[PDB]
Amino acid sequence: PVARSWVCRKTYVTPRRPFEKSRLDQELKLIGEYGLRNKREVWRVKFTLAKIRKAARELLTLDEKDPRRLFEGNALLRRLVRIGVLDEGKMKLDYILGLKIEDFLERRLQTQVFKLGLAKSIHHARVLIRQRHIRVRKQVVNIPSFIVRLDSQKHIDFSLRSPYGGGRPGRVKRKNAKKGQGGAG
Amino acid sequence: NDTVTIRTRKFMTNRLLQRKQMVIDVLHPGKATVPKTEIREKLAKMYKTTPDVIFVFGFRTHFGGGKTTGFGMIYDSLDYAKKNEPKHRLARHGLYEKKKTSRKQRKERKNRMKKVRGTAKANVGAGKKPK
Amino acid sequence: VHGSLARAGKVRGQTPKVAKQEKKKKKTGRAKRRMQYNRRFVNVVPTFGKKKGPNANS
Amino acid sequence: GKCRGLRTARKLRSHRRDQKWHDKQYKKAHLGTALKANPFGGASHAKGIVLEKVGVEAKQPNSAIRKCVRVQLIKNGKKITAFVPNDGCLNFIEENDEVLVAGFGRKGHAVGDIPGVRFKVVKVANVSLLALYKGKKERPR
Amino acid sequence: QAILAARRAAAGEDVETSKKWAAGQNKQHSITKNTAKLDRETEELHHDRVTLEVGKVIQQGRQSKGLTQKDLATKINEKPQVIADYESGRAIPNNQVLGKIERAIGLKLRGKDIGKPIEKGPRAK
RNA sequence: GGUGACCACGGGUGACGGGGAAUCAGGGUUCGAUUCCGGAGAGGGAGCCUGAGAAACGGCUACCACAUCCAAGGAAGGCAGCAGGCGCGCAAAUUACCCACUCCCGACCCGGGGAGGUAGUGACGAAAAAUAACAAUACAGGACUCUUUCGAGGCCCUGUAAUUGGAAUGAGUCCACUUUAAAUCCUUUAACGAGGAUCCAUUGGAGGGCAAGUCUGGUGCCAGCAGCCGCGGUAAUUCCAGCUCCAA
Ligand SMILES: [Mg+2]
Ligand SMILES: [Mg+2]
Ligand SMILES: [Mg+2]
Ligand SMILES: [Mg+2]
Ligand SMILES: [Mg+2]
Ligand SMILES: [Mg+2]
Ligand SMILES: [Mg+2]
Repeated sequence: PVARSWVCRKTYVTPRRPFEKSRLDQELKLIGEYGLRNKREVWRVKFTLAKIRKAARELLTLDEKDPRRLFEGNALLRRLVRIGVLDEGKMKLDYILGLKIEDFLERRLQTQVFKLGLAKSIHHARVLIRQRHIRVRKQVVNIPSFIVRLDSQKHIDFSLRSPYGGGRPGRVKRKNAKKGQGGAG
Repeated sequence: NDTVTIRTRKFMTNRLLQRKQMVIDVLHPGKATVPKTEIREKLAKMYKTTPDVIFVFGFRTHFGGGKTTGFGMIYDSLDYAKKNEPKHRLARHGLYEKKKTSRKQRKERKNRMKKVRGTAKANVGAGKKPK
Repeated sequence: VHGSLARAGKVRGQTPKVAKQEKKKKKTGRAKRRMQYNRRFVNVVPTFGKKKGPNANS
Repeated sequence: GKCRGLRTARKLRSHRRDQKWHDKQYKKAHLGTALKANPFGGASHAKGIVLEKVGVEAKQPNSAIRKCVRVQLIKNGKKITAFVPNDGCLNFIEENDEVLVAGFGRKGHAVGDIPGVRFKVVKVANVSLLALYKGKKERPR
Repeated sequence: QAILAARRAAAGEDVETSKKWAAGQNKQHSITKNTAKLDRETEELHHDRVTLEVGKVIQQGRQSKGLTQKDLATKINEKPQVIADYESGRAIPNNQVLGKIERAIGLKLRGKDIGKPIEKGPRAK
């Protein structure tokens, strides 16, 4: 009677034990030195890491020579190297377990723009991302949690419409410019 | 028009529907969404066709402006177009009239003429006095 | 009833009425997540005090 | 010890389902009689009409009176006493009006110094008690 | 300060986070003393106390605002008795206590200058 | 004769079954009225005509139970269909538009379709993500710190955080375009649109578990708090207030 999907899931996992000093300080350093909004983002990214760890664990507990094991291991490796979280020289599944959260956070476009130095003060970089002044390879994207792929790391440039790529200066520019032309002549 | 271009893809020819089907995408870097009429004009001029048998709709823009993609519909004759083409597009650029009462008045009229039986005079008379 | 219910809210009756004075609107969101982190992690006070507060009135 | 044959699942299952009852929680959940003894009929909150404002003293190590109220339910109109937790809400509530009495919080069981009451009063006539206390919304005089 | 600028410049690598005495607690009156030298200290045997000139400052302060001891005590969130002592002149002066008294009172008894016609400037400069 | 302690029979079931849902070391435990499938019902029974197919109910007949109009002589009912009412309750949306899509029905390009689609209501729920950034101003206040005051930075606190101080902006009016059956929205996109950028984030705590107050002022086993330990009779770290910290 309805042509809808209902296909949805939570993108994050809550902490089991609330109010531990150590975890609180850990997430606080991660967010603050990573310029996140709230620790829901930290939970989501750690949840993604946990899911991939779960898949890798299942794959390792599966015997070698399994066509599905080989196929899925290679697929996981290729998608990680395509992401950039994996070095091309480490194609072994156990290495995936040794991976940690912070480098997955590095692949966030909000961090990558600051790393490229295109937008300083990583909080300012993220605010500029929300200000959609960047432009991806063929598009203008406003998503701080955007993950870059290896091919697109070098495809990050300011949007033409922003007063940082092409022209078209902003509305405070227009206002104060007309103000100056109305005050002097 | 100074910097506005049109590109076409997945372009195929056919004759049983006496038309050619392709998907078209339009670039307008610092411009709003492009009205359909001059796209019709551009495709007519670049396809050496009359600017009247081209029908276009479903125009949506990729995020951030510039690229805008949609479906283009070129026939060979507005005659065969009239034969096989949905009416509401002809309603958009007015060639086919479309003006009727809503389905509610239609249905109540239907029930009214259903109430009376047999007699043509009263059946059509169910719309004369009961309007 | 014993009628000793006359004292309901008595302390609410007796409390003096002092209000919320104006104060600069605190930042929210990532801005709120910024400055306490700045105040809690990268800060090296040159005094002792047996690991006091960030609200430090030791 | 315990049975450990391979062709014995029936004995194990029957014995476990026998011994399953001897815990309070499952028995009260599956007997049915506990659901019937629950005035709420299993609901989380209930509509009720206020009958009389009662003050009941607390236990011995504490020294106070507690402003509660005997409330008549609408469904299956038995009478139950519901506590109102706040400084002066007892004055906010008057006689003979609707109240969305909810559970006290610990599954049909007395709480704290209060003896014998398992119900707290919230949502008096449609404005919520908390909104009255904070003055967020007032009485609809 | 320079080191934060360098750490920003150290976007590529490095950088350490170390916390502080701080990060979570609340204590609500400050020891001005290091509490460590006092432990190491055995030689000196005297505590300065506060100058009565400051007490005069507080008194004229209160009068010009016209608040009793108790009212300013409620304001600074401390006992009336600590105010009464600080006017009396014993006071074993505490930097944060007299600092909050400075924030309350127009005069800047805090600092080397005994008083300021306005503490740190009117509407803070 | 048949079945039965391998639980027959009987009783309850707040039982429509299954695909599956929640939880997740494994094992298991609960939930599946509900869009898919099957079954059943169309107020409760009962009997039928036609029809290939009905024990049909937006078909008929009888009874019961409700229940409409009635010149009192009769006639007509079945929303567990779409809405939408009443009632019932803690608890549940609009008596909106459209056959354009999906498919169905019919003699059939051409008609119909409260199927269905669109919109409205909609902190059920889930995804993303606003509530500020940049730079300098710098200046003060500290047991600051490094020479022993003078100078600087290897630091903290607030404050001009202020002409900063001009840069970029969305939240909103708001051009058309787009979209769409027609609209709506989102996406484009001009004109406006931010310095307490007052265009304002709240909800609960701050003795233990459990993160956070030996603050102050009130109250004085009182009010009250308190999931549980317990707190509260004058000096309350537990109530009521202001301040400040913690939590999401
Ligand atoms: Mg069910
Ligand atoms: Mg079904
Ligand atoms: Mg037939
Ligand atoms: Mg039937
Ligand atoms: Mg039937
Ligand atoms: Mg805001
Ligand atoms: Mg507190």
